Amino acid sequence: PQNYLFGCELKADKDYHFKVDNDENEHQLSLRTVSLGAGAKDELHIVEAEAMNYEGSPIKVTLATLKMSVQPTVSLGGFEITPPVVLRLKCGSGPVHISGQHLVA
Amino acid sequence: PQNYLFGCELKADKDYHFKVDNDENEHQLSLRTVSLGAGAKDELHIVEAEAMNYEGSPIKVTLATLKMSVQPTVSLGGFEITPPVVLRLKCGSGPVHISGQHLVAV
Amino acid sequence: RPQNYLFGCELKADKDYHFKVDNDENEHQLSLRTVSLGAGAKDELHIVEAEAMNYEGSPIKVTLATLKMSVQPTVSLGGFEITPPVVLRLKCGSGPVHISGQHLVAV
Amino acid sequence: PQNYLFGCELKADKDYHFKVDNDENEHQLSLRTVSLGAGAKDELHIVEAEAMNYEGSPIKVTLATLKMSVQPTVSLGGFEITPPVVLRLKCGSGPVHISGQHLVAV
Amino acid sequence: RPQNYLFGCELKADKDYHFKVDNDENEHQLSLRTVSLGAGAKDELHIVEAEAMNYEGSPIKVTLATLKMSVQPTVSLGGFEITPPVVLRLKCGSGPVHISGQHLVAVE
Ligand SMILES: [Co+2]
Ligand SMILES: [Co+2]
Ligand SMILES: [Co+2]
Ligand SMILES: [Co+2]
Ligand SMILES: [Co+2]
Repeated sequence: PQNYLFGCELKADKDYHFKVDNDENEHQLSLRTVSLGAGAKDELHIVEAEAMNYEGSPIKVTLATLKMSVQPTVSLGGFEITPPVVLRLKCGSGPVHISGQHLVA
Repeated sequence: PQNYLFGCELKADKDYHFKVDNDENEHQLSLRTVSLGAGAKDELHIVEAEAMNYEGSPIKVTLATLKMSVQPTVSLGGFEITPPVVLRLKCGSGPVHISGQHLVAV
Repeated sequence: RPQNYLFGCELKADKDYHFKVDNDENEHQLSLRTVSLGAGAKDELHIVEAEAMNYEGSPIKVTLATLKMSVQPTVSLGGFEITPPVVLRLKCGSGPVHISGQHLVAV
Repeated sequence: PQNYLFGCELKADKDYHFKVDNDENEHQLSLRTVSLGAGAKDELHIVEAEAMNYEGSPIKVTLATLKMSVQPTVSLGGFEITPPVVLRLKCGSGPVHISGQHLVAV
Repeated sequence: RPQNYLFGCELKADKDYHFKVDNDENEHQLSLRTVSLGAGAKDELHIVEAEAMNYEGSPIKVTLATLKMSVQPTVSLGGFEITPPVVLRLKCGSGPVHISGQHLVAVE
């Protein structure tokens, strides 16, 4: 597939909606790293993703639990998710950075 | 191969059974991360998966050992398991979250 | 796609694990995923080794992971495939140490 | 596809440009690890990559947050990016090292 | 699918590792999996580097991992493939540091 860089920043009041325009193209979001930004203090941060499960209902899943003094970056190794996907902070002020690839076949 | 989002929550008194209707061989659970929940205490948490070995018997294996002050998240990198699978906390009260993909072959 | 079965074992000082497959027409691989310390392990260094054949036709020993409860209780290997036979053991530390992975069989 | 080793060192005010090559081959940069170098201090380091998004515009993303006393190395597992790519330290003085593979389809 | 053999080496301030082959280098890949501090390693910074050919055809040195016993004694590289010849060495620290991985061989 074609491969484009993806990223976003999450905050307590800022989520991210990944949606792709309808067309003759199949899209995947492949998540790589979740990293705490400066401004996360030392509070617990939990990042969640919401998208469709196999049985056709939205589910919310926890991608990572981070804390600056313990584990500031988690590497997901290319966690692919079919859009639409919402990414949000379940707790923590943020910022939390997300990186990955937007794959198009 | 279609790809759907998967996750579950585990607690001391709550496991998770991943099962599929008919063609178990066309389905794979691909585990990504095991994460401690908000509200988990700082005790040792150990997560276990139970599924079939080649010899045809269920076996119990340890997926991850976590502790809030040391390692609150473990990334498994797409550990595929053929259903049925049971996921449970062997140790700790949780909540512990698991995320991954439910992959379906065509 | 190969068939995929679950694999795991527990290691202790003086308790290793021999993974071997019976003869057949198929190709087998052991794909190692995680190494994790178990409850009650001493908070000391644990070193896990794997033994299997090298390219030159001799069994060799390699270190898969170094773990310690208060620092790094789990290491994820990401699917380290090894052709059987494989012997897994603790080179040091009390254990218990758990290993998980997949037994892949291509027909 | 041919496989070549790639690496760079980043510092404050010292970034890296992985440039479109002057050939008609297909190229990918696949990032493997980001690691703090000797002499890096214990401040937060944030490493960023800039490259083209799906819509055609350049974007800046965070690859890793590192701190010597907590997490001196992050493994990305083969994060492929299409050139051109700029790698830089957003925060921290470094040195920070990046390693990976230059993949070429000829 | 390539033949898949086990690979490992030990590094020390004392000792590096040269991975080389006598036949066609392009049929071989070293796929690195883990870098781990050994028993006997102290708590100083350890930095492991690899040296191998870049696209332009000259040798380049890269850092594979930075380890410290009290912080991060093992780094998993997830199958970092390199074409021989390759040299692995400690740039910093006295070790021992162990490396494990796969030696992959293309079948003609
Ligand atoms: Co919203
Ligand atoms: Co049950
Ligand atoms: Co034995
Ligand atoms: Co510049
Ligand atoms: Co030498």
